[PDB]
Amino acid sequence: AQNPNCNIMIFHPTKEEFNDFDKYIAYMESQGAHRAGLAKIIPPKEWKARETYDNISEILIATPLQQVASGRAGVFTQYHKKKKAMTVGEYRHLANSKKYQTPPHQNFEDLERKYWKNRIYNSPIYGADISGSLFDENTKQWNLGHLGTIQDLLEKECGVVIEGVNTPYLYFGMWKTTFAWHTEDMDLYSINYLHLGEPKTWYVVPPEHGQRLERLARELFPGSSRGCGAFLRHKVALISPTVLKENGIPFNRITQEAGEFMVTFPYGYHAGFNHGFNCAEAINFATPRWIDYGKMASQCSCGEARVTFSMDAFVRILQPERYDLWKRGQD
Ligand SMILES: O=C(O)CNC(=O)C(=O)O
Ligand SMILES: [Mg+2]
Ligand code: NI
Ligand SMILES: [Zn+2]
Repeated sequence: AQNPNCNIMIFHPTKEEFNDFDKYIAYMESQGAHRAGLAKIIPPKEWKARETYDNISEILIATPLQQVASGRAGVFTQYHKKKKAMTVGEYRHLANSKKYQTPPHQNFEDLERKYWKNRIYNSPIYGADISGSLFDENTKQWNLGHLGTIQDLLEKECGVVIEGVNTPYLYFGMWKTTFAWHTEDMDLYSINYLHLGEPKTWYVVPPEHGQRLERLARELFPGSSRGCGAFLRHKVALISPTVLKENGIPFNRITQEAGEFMVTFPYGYHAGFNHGFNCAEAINFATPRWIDYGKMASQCSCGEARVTFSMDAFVRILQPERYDLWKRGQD
């Protein structure tokens, strides 16, 4: 078995290897990358996502989210308070302000220590989940707006034609902005490209051990667990690496820098934080190996998780027994 310790692997494809996305994902899996839940892909030196980032300031963040924390430093939830719209240029200035800017630090490890010590005492503002793309249309390799769609994958594997679309999302981050512990909708893959700015630190649990994280989370968030049998689908709970180590939960961590891709694999729980002003682009995707994970994915039916139009078909076809209850949660 390849990668039996479930380490995060880093890949350096050549320009030739970067042509066929599906093939390269399958190669990474052949080397055991999926066992970690997360992989880094450094693009060939010839490649670029677009020519410059000099003209992005007029993109609108229609609903910036202030991430307010409750709990203790290592075990907390966050809720998202909606703020007034602002442009990317206004958000960048905000991120760089004395109130929100990254503090002085020695290295990534010192910054990680400061994040876990101090996150809860601040409420950073995140521009998340903005439909759109920063890939130049002429970028033909690993262009996250030109991937094969999950609807087409389901149709190719299973023969059923379904409605729905699959488009990318932009994320504009600042120091301390936080992504809570989650797997993807329907335990899909994700791919994330850090277009510009400061790094993003990731934490991940191997898919084969995801239920260990879920059992810890039910212990640590006992009211939330009683409210919903899949509350991590709400994407609000944080647990620090120190707490994970104290409870024996297997995980790994890595820092993504600008110009790098990360892939999350089916049922790989992940969480993380931004180091400073940045912009990432991410999308879900599927492969043949996902289908079995999609069929087994947990679902939130309490009403909190509320998701895209396109998840309807996935539930309906892959999980027909769960469909009625899940749809009630959506309505
Ligand atoms: O970058 C973020 O805030 C969150 N991204 C992801 O969870 C991802 O790409 O799957
Ligand atoms: Mg612009
Ligand atoms: Ni994710
Ligand atoms: Zn729920």
